[PDB]
Amino acid sequence: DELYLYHLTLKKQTNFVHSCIGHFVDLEAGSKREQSQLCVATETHLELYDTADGELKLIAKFQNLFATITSMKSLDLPHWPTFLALTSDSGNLSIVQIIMHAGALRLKTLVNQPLTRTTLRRVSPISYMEIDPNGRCIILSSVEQNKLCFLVDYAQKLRISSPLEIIRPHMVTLDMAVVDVNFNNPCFVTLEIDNAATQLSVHLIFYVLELGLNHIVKKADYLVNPSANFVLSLPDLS
Amino acid sequence: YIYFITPLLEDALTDRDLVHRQTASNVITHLALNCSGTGHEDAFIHLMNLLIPNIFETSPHAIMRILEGLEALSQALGPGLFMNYIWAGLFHPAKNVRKAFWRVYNNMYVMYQDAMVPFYPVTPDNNEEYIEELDLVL
Amino acid sequence: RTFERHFNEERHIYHLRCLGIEPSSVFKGITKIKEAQELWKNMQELELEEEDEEGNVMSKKVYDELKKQG
Amino acid sequence: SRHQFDLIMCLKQPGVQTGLLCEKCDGKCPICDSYVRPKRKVRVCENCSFGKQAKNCIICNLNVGVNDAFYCWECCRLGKDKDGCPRILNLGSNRLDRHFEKK
Amino acid sequence: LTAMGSTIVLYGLGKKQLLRRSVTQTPVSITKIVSMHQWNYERLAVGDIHESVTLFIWDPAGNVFIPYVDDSVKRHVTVLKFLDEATVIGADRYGNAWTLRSPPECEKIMSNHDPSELSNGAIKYPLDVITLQQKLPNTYDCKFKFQLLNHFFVNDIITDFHILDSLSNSDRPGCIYMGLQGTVGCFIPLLSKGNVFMMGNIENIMAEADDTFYLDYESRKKNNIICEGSCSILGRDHQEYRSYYAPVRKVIDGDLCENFLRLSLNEQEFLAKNLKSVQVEDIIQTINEVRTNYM
Amino acid sequence: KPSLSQLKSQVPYPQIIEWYDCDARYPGLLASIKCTKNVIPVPSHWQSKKEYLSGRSLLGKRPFELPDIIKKTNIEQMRSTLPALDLDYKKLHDVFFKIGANWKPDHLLCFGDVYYENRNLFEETNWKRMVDHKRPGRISQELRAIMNLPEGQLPPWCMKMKDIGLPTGYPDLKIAGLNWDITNLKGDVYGKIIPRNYFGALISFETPEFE
Amino acid sequence: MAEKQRQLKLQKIYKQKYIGLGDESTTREQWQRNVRNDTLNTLQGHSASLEYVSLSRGDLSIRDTRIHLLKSMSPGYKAYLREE
Amino acid sequence: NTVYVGNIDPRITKEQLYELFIQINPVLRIKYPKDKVLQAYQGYAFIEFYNQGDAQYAIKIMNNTVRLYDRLIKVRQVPIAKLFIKNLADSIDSDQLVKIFNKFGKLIREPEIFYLSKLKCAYVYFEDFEKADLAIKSLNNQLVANNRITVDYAFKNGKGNAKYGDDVDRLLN
Amino acid sequence: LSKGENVPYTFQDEQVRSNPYIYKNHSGKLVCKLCNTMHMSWSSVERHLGGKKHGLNVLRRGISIEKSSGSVGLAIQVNYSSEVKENSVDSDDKAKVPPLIRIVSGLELSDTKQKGKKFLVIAYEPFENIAIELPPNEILFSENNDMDNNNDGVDELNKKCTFWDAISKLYYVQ
Ligand SMILES: [Zn+2]
Ligand SMILES: [Zn+2]
Ligand SMILES: [Zn+2]
Ligand SMILES: [Zn+2]
Repeated sequence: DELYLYHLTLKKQTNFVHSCIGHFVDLEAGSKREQSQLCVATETHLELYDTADGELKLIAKFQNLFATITSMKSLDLPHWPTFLALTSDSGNLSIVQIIMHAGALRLKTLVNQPLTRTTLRRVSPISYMEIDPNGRCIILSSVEQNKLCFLVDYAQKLRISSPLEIIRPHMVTLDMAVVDVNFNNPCFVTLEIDNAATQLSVHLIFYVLELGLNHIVKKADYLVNPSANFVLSLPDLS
Repeated sequence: YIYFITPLLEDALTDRDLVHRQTASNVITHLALNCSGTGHEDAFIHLMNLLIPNIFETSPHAIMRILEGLEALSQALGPGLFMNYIWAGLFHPAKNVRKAFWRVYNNMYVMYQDAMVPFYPVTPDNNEEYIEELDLVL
Repeated sequence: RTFERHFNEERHIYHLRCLGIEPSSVFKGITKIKEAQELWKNMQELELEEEDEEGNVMSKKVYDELKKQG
Repeated sequence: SRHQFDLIMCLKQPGVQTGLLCEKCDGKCPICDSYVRPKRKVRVCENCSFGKQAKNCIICNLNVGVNDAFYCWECCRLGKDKDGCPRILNLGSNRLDRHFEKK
Repeated sequence: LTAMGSTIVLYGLGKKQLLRRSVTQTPVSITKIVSMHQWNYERLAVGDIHESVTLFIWDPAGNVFIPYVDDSVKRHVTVLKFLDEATVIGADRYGNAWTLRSPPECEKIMSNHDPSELSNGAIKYPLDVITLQQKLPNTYDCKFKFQLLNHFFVNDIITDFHILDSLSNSDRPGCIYMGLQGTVGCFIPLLSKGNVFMMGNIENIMAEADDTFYLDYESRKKNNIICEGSCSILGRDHQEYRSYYAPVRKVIDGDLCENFLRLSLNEQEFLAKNLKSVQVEDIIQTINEVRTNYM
Repeated sequence: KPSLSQLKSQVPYPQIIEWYDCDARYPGLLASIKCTKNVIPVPSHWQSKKEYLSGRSLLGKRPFELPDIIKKTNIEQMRSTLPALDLDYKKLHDVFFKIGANWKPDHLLCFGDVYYENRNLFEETNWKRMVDHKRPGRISQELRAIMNLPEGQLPPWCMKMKDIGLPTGYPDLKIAGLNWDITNLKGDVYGKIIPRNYFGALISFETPEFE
Repeated sequence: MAEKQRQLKLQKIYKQKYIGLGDESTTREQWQRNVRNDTLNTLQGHSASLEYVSLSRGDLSIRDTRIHLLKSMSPGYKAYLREE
Repeated sequence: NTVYVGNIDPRITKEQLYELFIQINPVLRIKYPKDKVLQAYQGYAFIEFYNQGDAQYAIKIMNNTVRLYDRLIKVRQVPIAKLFIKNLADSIDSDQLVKIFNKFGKLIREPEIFYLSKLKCAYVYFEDFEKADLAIKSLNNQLVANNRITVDYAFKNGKGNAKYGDDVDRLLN
Repeated sequence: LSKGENVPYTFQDEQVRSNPYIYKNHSGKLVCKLCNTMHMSWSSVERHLGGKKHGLNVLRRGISIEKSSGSVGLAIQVNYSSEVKENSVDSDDKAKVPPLIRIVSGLELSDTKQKGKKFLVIAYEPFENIAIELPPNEILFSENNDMDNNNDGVDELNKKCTFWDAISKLYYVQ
C-alpha cells in the first residue's frame, strides 16, 4: 500500500561555489606541465575544465559525491601534479587527487583527517579554508569557537602533521584571506566580531604561525569600524 | 523482524521491576540504530511512547540504558518528531523534570545542531528578536 | 486533592453557570470570581454585485433585502 | 569507559596517529566496548602520543598495544566517533584494588 | 481561489471590480499560506511557512473549507502538489522533499459521509480520536494526522514540482521537480515488490562500498583504497547525508546506484560477490532500465 | 508571579495551563511553548512519589502471549512453559517473510499517546475489536440465550419502536416487519443498515525468496 | 556518586566544544541566543537557503546577505543599523 | 449524555452490554464499575452516548423491555438567602411565617422552626438578598403575636458578605 | 520454609489456601495483594504476615467488608438418621437447634433459568436442604391459631406450625 520511490538527478546543480586554479593531470600529451586548468565544485557537484586553447573546455564530470563541499582549494607543494585540498561536511579534511585511471578520469583520495562532527554546524572548522601559497600548511577555521591548521609535508607518501589549535570562545570569524610569505612563516588575517558584546565591534586580527615553537600566535589586534567587510593580502612591497 | 518483537518489548517496558525496563531499552538501541531509515517508524513511535515516562527513573544503569534508547530512537523518528515530546518540560517549574529533560536535550543537541534548526518552537512574539528572515517568501 | 475535585462538582458548576460563565475544563484553574469574568470575556462579509455593478460593495443580506424589494 | 565510571577519557582534537590495543583488549570499541563489526581507526591527540605512553593500550593503559583500535559501527552512526581522543587517563579503582588486594 | 495571510478567500468575477464569493478562516496555528493546491475542485492542501500542510474540502451550502487532517511535524513548505486524492508531495526551505498520505480511518469517513456533516452535525468518531482531542488539544485539534509516506533530502530548494502521467510514452507516471540552484530530478514510483528489492540491494552495496574496500584492505594486510573515505572520496555515509533533517523512508536513491556503472570491472565484480543473486551484467541491466524504459 | 487567569489569557489553548505553570521561572514563555502546535506534555507521574510503578495496577497483568502468527508455528506445543524440536526451516522462513510480510500488531500507538501507569492496552484492543464485530440489527447466540430470544423472533423492544419510531442515530436501520420485510428475518439478523491505486500501486507482490 | 561526578565533567567539556548546551537553569535569553546563532548559521551555510534569502531580500550581492547574517549574531548589530 | 443502567447480573460482561445497547444507538463509552476487591461488578452501569437525543430515546425504548438472566433491566436518566430569627412566638405556624415573609420576598423553600436553649427560632429562605434586606429592615426587633422577634442572617460568620451579595446577585440573574 | 504449600500464580484463575493473599506474580517474585508488597524469599513473607502493616490492612479489609453485603393444608414428615453417623459429633454445638423451614422465591437460583413459584425449604446442619414447590398462592395460611404468645423462635411460621420429635428424629410440618 506504501509508495516506493526512485530518485534521479537529471541535470545537476549549476551554481558554482568553488574553484581552484592548479594543473591537475597530464592528458593526451606525453610530457607537458602548464598551470592553466581549473576545477569547479558546487556542494555535491564537481567538474574539471581546461584552458590554453583560448576557450574553456570540459574534461571530466566526476562521480556523485554525496556530501556538502564547504571549501575547495588547490595546494601546490614543492617537489608533481597539483591535488585539491577539499573540506566539506562530515568534518573531514579531504585531500583529493584527480587522476587518469582505466579509460577515464577518476577522483582519488589521499588523506582525510577527522574534524568535529558530521553535519554543517557553526563549531565545525570548515567554511573558511585557505592554504599557504607555498603549500606548507592547510589552514581551516569555523565561525565562533575554534581555528585549526594542518602542517603539510610530502614524501614517498603524503603526510599531514597533527593540527594546531587556537580557541577564541566567543569570536565569530569572517573573511579568512591569508597573507603570502617568502618561507619566513605562515601568516593569516581574519575579521573577527564578538558574539557577546553590548556594542557592535568587529576587529581585524593577524596570526603568525611560528614554525620554531609549532603554535599559532596572536600578533596584532586592531579594532576597525563596525562596517568592516573583507580582507586581502598585499604580497611584498619591496 | 521488528513488528513481531514490539509486543515483546511491550511487556518488558511495562513491567514493574527496573531491570526489564533497563535491558529492554538496550534492545531498542541496537534495533533503532540500524533499523532507522528502513521505513517502519510507526513501531518506533510506539516504543518511544512506552519509553518517555522512564526519563524520571533513577539508578545509574537503567538511566544510561534508557538515555541511549532515546538517542537511538531519535534517529529512527528524526530530530523533530522526537523533539515534540521534550520541548514541553524543557523549562517547567519543577527543577527536576527540568533537570531530567535538559539532559536529553543535551544529547540531542550533540547529535544534531543544524538538524534541529527548523524544529525550534519560536514565533516572532515568542522571543524578542526572533529572525526576520525566516518569514520571507519569494 | 479534594479542592482539585471541587472544580468539577455540581455546586461549583452552579456558581460558574449561574454567574454567566459556561462551566468547562478551560475555566478550571481558579477560585476568584473576578478574574473568571475577564477569562469569559476573552473567550467571547461578501460582495454580492448589484446589477448596476455598483453593488460590488453590497453585502449578502443587503442584496437579499433588495431581492425582497426587487 | 562504559562499564567503569571512575575512568576519565581525554577528549582532545584527534591527531594523525592511530591508537593501539593490547592483545587482551584487542578488538574492542574504546567507547561502548563492543567486539563486533568495526568501522574506522581511532586517532589520538599529540599529548596522548609523545613517548612510551604511546605504545600502551588505549583502554587499560598498562599493557603494550599491538593492533590498531577501531570504532564500532554504531558508535560511528551515533557520532561518538568524532568526539575527541578516546584515551583513558587514570587507571580506575578496580585495577588498583586488585593490585593491592593480591599484594 | 486566493490565500490571504491567515485566511482563504474565494473570488468570483464582477464588473467594476471582482468580489468575494466565500471567506474561510484558518485554524489557529496557520499564519501565512505560501502554497496550496486542489484535487479536482473537491479538495485542498494548504501549506504554511512554519507548519506543514492541512487538507480541506469544499463544502457547498456551508460555503466554507473544513480541515479534516493535519501534520505531526513542523515543516517549512516552498511548494506543494496533490499526487493523488489522498496523498501530497511538498518541498522545504531546508532541502527536504516529502510525501504525506491521509490515513485510511479518515478516508472511510470521507467517502462515507457528506462534507456538511463534518463542521456541524454528528459523525460518530471512534472513542480514541475523542480522548486524543481532550488529552491533546494543541496537537490533534484537527482530527487524525498525516502519516509520513516518503521523506528524502536533496540539498536544493525545490521551486516547482510537476506530476506527469507518462514520460515519453513510458508506463510509470513520474514526478519531475526543479530546484532553486537549478536542477531537475525525478521520483519514479517502482511498481513491484521485487524491483524495489533489487534496487534496494544495489543501494546497500554501493552505500558502504567505501567501508568494504577498507575492511578488505585491513584484513588482507593482516594475512597475505587505502583511505577510509576511499570509495566515497569524502566522509559522509549515504544514510546520514540523505537523512539529515529526518530519515529517508521509502525513497531509494538512484543517483548512488548510478555510480556503479562508472566503477572499474574489478571493483564491480568485487562488490557483486556480496549477493547470492545475479551477476554484474544483470546489475548494470537493472540500473540502466530506468532511463531507457521508465522515461 | 502572574496569576494563571492573567496567564491563560495569553494562550490560544488556555485549558492546558495549570496552577503550577504559574510558578515557573519563565511562565510567559512556557505557556507559549506548551501550547505550541505539536508539543506533547511531560509525562504526568512527576510529583508522584510512587517510583512511577506501584504494583496495585501491576499485580494482575498477564505474563505474555505470542503473536498468533508465531503461535501458528506450533512451538507452543513443542516446548511446555506454563506453569529434537524438528521444525522445518522453510516453514519458519515462510512465516516471517512470505506469510507475515505485512503483519503488524493490532494496536501499536499514535503519535500523541503516552503510557501512564494505570493504562492497559489489552482492554483497549478488545474495545476496538468489540466495536468492529458488534453491529446493530444482529445479536450473538449467547446473548440470545441470555435474553431467551430464539432466532427468527423480533426483539422485545420492537413494539416500543413501532410506537416511538426507529433509532435516532440509525436512519438507515432496516428492521423486520416495520421498515423492512419480515420474511427476510432469519437466524440472528433482525435488522441491517441499508444506505484509486494512489499513484503507487505496486501491481506485483514478491517476497524475498529463501532458496 | 562518581558517575554523576563524571556527568558534570563531560557536561563542562561538551559545553565547551559544542557551545550552547542547557544545563539545568538557563535563562530564556541564554537559550534564545543559541537558537538565533544556530538558525543564522543554517541560513548562511547552505547555499540553497542563502540563495533564497538573498533573492527574497533583493540584495545586490550574495556576500551582502551572508555578512548580514554573520553580523546579526552580535547583539549590538540591531542598534548599529538604527544609527545609520 | 450518559444514562444510568441498573438491575444488572454480575455475570454480565461489558461486551454483552455494548452488544445490547448498540442496537439502540451508537454508544460512545461504557463505564461499568467493578469492585477491584472482589473483581465483581456491582450490578449497575453508566452508558454514555454521543448526544442527548440518543440518550433520551434509549431511556424510552429500553426501560423495563429486556430480561437478562430473567432480570428486567432498568434504564434511567441522570446558594440562596437565609435568615435566622430568634424569640418567635409559639403561636406562629410555619404557614403564618410564609404569609409574613412573602410580602418581603419570594421563598425558595419553607422556613425551618427549631428550639434552642425552649427558644423558638427559624430559618427563612429568600430568593433575593435585597428582599431579605427589606424583611430585616421592617421586621427586625418587632412585636408579633405579642412577642418581640429578632431577624438577622443565619451563620455559615453569617451570610451577607460582599462576595455573598455579588454571587447571590448573579445566581438570581 | 513454605511448609510445602503450592502458592499459585496471580494469573491462574482460582484446594483451599492457607493465607489467601501471598501469590507469585507473572514474574518470579512473591506478592501480598492487600499490602501490595513484593517479597524476595518466603522468610520475608513470613515476616510480612508477622508484620504490623499487614495486620492494619487485614482490619481495614474487615471494616470494608462489614459495611456492605375449614380448608385444606399440607403436611410433611421428614425422617433423620438412626444414630448411624451422629455418634461422632456431640459437642453441644447447636445440637439443641431443631430443623428450620423457610419459604423461598424461585427468583434466585444457582442456574437462574426458570422461576415463578415458592419452595418450603427445610434445613438441618449436617443433612442437605430440601424443597417443596407451592403453586397454590395460599394454603393453610391460618388466622390467629393460638392466643398470641410471643416466643418468636425464628419466625411465626416455625412456632405456628412445626413439630420436632427430637427423641425419634422426626420433623413434621403443617
Ligand atoms: Zn588524548
Ligand atoms: Zn588493554
Ligand atoms: Zn562502539
Ligand atoms: Zn500484606
